[PDB]
Amino acid sequence: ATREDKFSFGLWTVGWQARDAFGDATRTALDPVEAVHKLAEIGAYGITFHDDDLVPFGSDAQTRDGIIAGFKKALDETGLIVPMVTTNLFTHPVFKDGGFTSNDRSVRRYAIRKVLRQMDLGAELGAKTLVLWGGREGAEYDSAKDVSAALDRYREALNLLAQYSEDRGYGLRFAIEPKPNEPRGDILLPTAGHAIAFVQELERPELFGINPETGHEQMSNLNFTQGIAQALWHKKLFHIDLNGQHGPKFDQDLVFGHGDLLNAFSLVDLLENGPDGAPAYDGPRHFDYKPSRTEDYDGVWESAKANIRMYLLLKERAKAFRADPEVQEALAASKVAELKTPTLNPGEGYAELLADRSAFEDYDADAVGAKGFGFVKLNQLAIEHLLGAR
Amino acid sequence: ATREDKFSFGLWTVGWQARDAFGDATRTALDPVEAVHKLAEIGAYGITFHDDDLVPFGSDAQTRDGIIAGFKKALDETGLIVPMVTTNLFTHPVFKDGGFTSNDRSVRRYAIRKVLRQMDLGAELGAKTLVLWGGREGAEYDSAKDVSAALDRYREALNLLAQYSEDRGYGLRFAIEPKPNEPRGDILLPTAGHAIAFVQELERPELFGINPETGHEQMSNLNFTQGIAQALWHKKLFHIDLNGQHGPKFDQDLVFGHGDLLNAFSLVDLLENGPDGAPAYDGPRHFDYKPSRTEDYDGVWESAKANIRMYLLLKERAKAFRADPEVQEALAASKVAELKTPTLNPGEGYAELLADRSAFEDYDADAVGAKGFGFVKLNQLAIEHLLGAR
Amino acid sequence: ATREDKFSFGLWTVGWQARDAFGDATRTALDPVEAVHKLAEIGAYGITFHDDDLVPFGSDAQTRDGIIAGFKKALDETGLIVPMVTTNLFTHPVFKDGGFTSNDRSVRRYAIRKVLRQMDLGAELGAKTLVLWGGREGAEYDSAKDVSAALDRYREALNLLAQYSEDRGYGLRFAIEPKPNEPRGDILLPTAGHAIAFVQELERPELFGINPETGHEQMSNLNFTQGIAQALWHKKLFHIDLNGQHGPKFDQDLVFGHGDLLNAFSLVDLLENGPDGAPAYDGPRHFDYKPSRTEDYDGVWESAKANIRMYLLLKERAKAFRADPEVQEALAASKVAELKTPTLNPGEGYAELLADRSAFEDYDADAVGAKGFGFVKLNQLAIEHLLGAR
Amino acid sequence: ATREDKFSFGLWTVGWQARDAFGDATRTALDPVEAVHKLAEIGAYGITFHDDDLVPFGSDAQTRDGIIAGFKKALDETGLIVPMVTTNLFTHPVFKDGGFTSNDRSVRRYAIRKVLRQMDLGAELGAKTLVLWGGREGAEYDSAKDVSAALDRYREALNLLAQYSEDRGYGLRFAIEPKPNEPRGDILLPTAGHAIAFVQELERPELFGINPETGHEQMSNLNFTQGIAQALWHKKLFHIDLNGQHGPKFDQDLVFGHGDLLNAFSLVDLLENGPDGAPAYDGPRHFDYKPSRTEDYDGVWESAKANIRMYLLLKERAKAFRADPEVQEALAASKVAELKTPTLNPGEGYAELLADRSAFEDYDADAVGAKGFGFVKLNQLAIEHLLGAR
Repeated sequence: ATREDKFSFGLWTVGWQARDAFGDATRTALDPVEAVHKLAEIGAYGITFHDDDLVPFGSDAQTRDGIIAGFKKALDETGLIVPMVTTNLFTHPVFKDGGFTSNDRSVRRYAIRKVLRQMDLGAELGAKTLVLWGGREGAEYDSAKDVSAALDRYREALNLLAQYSEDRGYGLRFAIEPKPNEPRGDILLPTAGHAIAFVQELERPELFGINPETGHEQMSNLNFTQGIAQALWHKKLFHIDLNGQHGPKFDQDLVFGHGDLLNAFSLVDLLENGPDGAPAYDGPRHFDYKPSRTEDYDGVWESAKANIRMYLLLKERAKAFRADPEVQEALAASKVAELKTPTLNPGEGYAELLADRSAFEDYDADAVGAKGFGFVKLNQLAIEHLLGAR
Repeated sequence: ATREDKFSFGLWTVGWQARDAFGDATRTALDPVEAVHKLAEIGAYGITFHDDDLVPFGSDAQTRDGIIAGFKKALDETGLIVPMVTTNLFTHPVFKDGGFTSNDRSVRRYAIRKVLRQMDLGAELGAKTLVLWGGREGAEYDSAKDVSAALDRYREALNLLAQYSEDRGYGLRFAIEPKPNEPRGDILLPTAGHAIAFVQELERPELFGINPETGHEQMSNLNFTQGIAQALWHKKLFHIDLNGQHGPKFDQDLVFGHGDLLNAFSLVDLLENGPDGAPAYDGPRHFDYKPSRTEDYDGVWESAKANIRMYLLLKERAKAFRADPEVQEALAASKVAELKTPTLNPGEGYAELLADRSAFEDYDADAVGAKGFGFVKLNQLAIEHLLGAR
Repeated sequence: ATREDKFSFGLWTVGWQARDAFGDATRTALDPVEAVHKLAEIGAYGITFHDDDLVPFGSDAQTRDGIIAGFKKALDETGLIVPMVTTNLFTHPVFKDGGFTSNDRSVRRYAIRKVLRQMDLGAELGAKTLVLWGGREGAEYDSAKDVSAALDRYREALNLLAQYSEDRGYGLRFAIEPKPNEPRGDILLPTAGHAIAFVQELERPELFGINPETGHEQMSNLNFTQGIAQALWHKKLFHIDLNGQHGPKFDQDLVFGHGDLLNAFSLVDLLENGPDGAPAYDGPRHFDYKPSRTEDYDGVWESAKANIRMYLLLKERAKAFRADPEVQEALAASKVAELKTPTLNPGEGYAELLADRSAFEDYDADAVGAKGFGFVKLNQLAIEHLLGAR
Repeated sequence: ATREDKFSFGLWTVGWQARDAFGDATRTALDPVEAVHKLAEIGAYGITFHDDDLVPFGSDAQTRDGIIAGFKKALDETGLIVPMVTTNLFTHPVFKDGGFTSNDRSVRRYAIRKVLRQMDLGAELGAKTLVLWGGREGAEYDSAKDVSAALDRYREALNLLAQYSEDRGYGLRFAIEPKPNEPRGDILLPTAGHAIAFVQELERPELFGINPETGHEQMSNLNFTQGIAQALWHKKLFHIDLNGQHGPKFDQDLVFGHGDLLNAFSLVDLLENGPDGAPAYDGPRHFDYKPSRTEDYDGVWESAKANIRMYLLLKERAKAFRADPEVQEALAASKVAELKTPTLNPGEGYAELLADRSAFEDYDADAVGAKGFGFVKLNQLAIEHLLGAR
């Protein structure tokens, strides 16, 4: 693990005290400064936090100020950077119906102020990305929330934030994080797709992208790799949260690759074996996971390293997969690269196509319909590389 | 049922022979002229079809020609219109890896030709919408499909169709139909969101929208009404396919309202209790369902009528819900309408918001967080309206 | 709502303060005597609780005794009974790996002790059923739990509890409550089926049954009504927890009928329209739900009453359904009752079946296969009864 | 793969012509004798079949007789055996509402005769297991099927079959195969648990067990390895069907290990690293899968071989896993084996347990509650073994 690997961890990840919906915390609170030292140590290049993770909701400026100074010291000494910050718009009871989209007008005004403030701190620490997780934006009942009005209000708030950042010269990028449910019955912008469509409607869309999370897409049983590929095609992959999940159930937040292992592999392959050797993605490889409730601080550090471990083992196998002449031969036989050739010849339009008898009148669909694509075999070669059997 | 209600059915719904993945057909073939006659009789205002549902794959021109004239005569006599047409790019073995996105370049070329042909016929019959269902676009294995190249090719093909329509003066609108899976392990553009985001990237986006299907969103456990609300917000709801489903499992295609009843109710409320007093959506209410395999032709006509009956029954209760004073009161208590009031006062920006001590510095979040929204009570009044209990 | 309806509620239901996985409690603590009062007022005939709901974990004998006496007075004054009691084996950190099947043997012994104590209290308050919810029984990782050993230890603990109850003459019945996941990644005895199979291997199986909960089976997308019909077939429906859920996602605990309305309808029909006119189930109709986090104490009593109103409105429609002559006619056409007639004639065995040419050699499968069952029409009539449209 | 590996395939697997719910077959039919030869050649020890796979539905006795004789010769010459047989009670239209549980009495009678006839052929080919897949036993609508009457009729048919077998001295064991849905909306006996609980109610339970299939339990998002563990505890694992699936969606029938890889790994560990060095299960390792629709006959044989490769690679990794002193040390730290030690001391009863102050009075819940189990670390070593990183 090198700083060039860009592994980052949220302070709320290793810091999770393990108080779930059904029981009390099983671990004590982790000191930010300590987190900073431990992460530095296991090989992370950066740390992220929610305003309320570092400074307890409601601290006076004196306390608030003190905490920041100490945190700043720790980054200093260790060389860790803060690539991204986020705001907590979900924990306090006032946000029970959302921040930006709460039906109560006062709550919406307050939620914007809370974020502007976090934007200030972010800028001060050199953060380039503001992640927005609208965990409480949504509903349990259909008649309780006007989605249209809600989207108008989500948009109004975001447009203000971009206005401010651009005026203060912060140069932040905004990353909307999709989640289908939990804690609300249904959350607005439920998938990477919905989040991308929404961003295209903002005032300065170029400043906005998405921060998709492994488990979030898997909670709806979607293919995370395929969703990232789409995000990459759109050029809206501004950040990414890696973790593990076992399908449609509560959000598990397991270590990266401890859930759908086969998808974890295709994912590393997509991010790393980009066009011309180079990665297809350049930002932080952020782990937004939780050390299982059954573990102690020993278990905590273990799990932090397991994340890095899993990513580096998969990368290694994805590289070997692509480099294998037999895979290279199977890729050819399956015509994977033929999808890159335009369907139409150069300068060809409808008329030329309509005049080409070979594309219709004289085409033998039955004969082409019978040739196999060799996909099972290519798939089997991939898994054998994953398994270290090749 | 009135023509003003705009209920339409696909030829392939009532005409489905009930040959499933595990058994033979239990019903004989339905004659198209017959279908037009029976549908006219139950109150449908229009009929739709895939090319291959009307004219059997590979019919010579004489044959094809003959079928169309008979069909147009039936239309004529009954007063039924053809609001939308679509193309079968999924049945024939040549389409096993997709039509527009098949790895094989020749299939992609053939796929476009098959659609242009269907476009002409739709144009000829007065159809206004071309529905595109990319059922074979996707994969079973991640290494088999280059998603980026696939999107490029899906885009390449649609740009061409719009070019053609526009040059010819056809005036067609194009509606992409999302589905998460089945027949492919994962289909490209899996949710309403992914499809909207994609469309925003074509050459003439104003010409493209979506055709979301109740059951397809429910196969991922998404809130159908909430995704339609988002589609309407983007102004991309070009068509809608109504049916029923029981969560994530194979596509059931039940009668509209026979799966998630509460969501069927909230959907009808959304489409009908629109902006003025007026519907929020003005297109065809299309039923894309299948009469259960256990039914004979009496069952088929019963199921067609059930679709219209479910809609009209829900419409009537949605209307009553909104007209109830007790509901008005509950809506007031839950602050539904307050979401429609901008968060900011007219002419207020971040400078004015930052200057407002009451939006943050003097804001009593604890007090606000203690008041209830009364959402359960609102939901209970809605359900009682649904049950005719009020 | 009469006391004969036998609506009961857990203290933890209306007492949920709404501290979820992602946020703080939105409501203050509810006083138990008050709860007894409030529930008696809305129509409940009994109240239930976990040891720890009534007496704070780590209460001195004096305090504990103090609480109980006040609680009994309240029941006294109100006329409410305690039909069932349960034990909390999921909250305290020591149970992080389970109670009865913790890998740690000291935890198992402690868990048993904790239950015996509740049995005593239960026996003393007149409870008839001990519900066992193994929420911490399971694992996040396959190699961490020997399922066979865990089943042995689960059995070993239950055998003892039955032994004790029988010897102290408590007359308790034990109801195992299945849940597929949450809080453990995977819980042991995930469905009503697994729980029944397990019970059958105990020493005095006649003393054990299950307590299935609507939401738990729906978390796996199973048909709750159908599972309950299987439970009744086996005679293992010792208790039932009613609530609502929107498929595979976190456990929602909505008001009964606020999730899958169609299945809530069919369930009420099955429990009430039992053979010989009479209900097929005579135990408590217990609501194990949670007033939404967006609600205050008024929303809380509103939600309690909604559970009762939903059950009674559905009951009324299930009876009207069964009483409708047209329904009677559709049931006959669907041959619902013909399934009750044995396949074999009295005294026929394989020898006589083999001799019947009409059951095989001369059977016309094709003519039988062509006749429809009229199921769609029958379903349509059920729904129309549910909507009060008939 | 040796014959000792006992890998078997259904004739219907490699012989699936790939006609799905949305398209035509992509492959021509496979001759059963050719399938026998090909299978033997890749290392299979046995072949299985549904009556209708070998002998076309409605074949005259001369035709049927010829097929069987040719079949037997191939078996002879290759040395392959027939370990299990099954009956098709799902394809023909007559079975649209089920076989044994159809509402129509005559269908129930014919279903039993179809099965008796297959039992004869089975017994003559030396099969020891009869698998029962009730694919059509269920409903799309709740009111269409009396479940209780259905279970009565199911049991009635099964008792007769056991009777006939016992009387003819066939010595067959019966394995019910659970499936949650598809082709019916909901299938009776939906999970391995439901089928086990049902079997326990038959006249001769000892002759009955289950045939669970990987994808089927994953269709409900259940832990397959954990449910197999429970089946082994009950001693009802009479047979097993191995394949791949991606959570809740249509039945994919991918090659074993191509779905949930991590669960495939823990499944192979459970079966082979049984108690006493030896496998915990000794029946056939049957592959009930389908070669993807995109493949030709080369892809079909490649996929048959992929199943066996998949199983042997995971077996090798499972073995190394367990022989690793670091893994053993982690197991000890996680206390996995301590679950195998009774909770109660020998001769200890409730009286003695009540007497141990160390189990309650003097129990430090708080101190125990703070020790970590090291489960993450153990999971990490398990995956490093699978990855061949160790």
